[PDB]
Amino acid sequence: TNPLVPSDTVQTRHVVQHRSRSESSIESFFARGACVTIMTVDNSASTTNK
Amino acid sequence: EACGYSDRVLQLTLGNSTITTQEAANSVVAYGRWPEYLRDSEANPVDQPTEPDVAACRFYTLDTVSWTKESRGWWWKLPDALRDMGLFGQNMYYHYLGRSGYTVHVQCNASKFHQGALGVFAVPEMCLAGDS
Repeated sequence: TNPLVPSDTVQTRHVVQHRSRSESSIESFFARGACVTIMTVDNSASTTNK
Repeated sequence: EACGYSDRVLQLTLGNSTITTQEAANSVVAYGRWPEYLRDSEANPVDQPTEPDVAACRFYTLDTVSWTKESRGWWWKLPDALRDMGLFGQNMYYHYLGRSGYTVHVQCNASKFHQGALGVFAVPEMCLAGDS
């Protein structure tokens, strides 16, 4: 992939860039709990067919 | 000043334009901040800006209105009021983004036998209410 930046093809001004990639680090991208299953149980009297 | 300088007598010059006044009440700089260009540490669009300098930073005179006993008041928006003003308006409509400061000079003379008082307010984000 061609590693270009805007100053390679247009005229630019000096900008002091404050933005960071902190929230898209692998850890931050995955740092959430996700539902993977729902298990059903009951508390009923066990009886010959169930 | 003992060489005549007065709070009431001013000359303002921007580009090819000069305003004189002999009856001012000093002048105001909103929030104590004089206009400035956008600094690199606060910059955001990365392309080279256009700065029209004297071509646009000059005094434009709008259509004169009339104050009478029945006048309730007038309003304007900036930059809207200047959208058709020479190269400022041109530079404005050719670009996606633009920023600008302003010297606003409201003019109204009368006589020592007239009376009346206009409040002239500059409001940041002057959102106005609708008719419905």
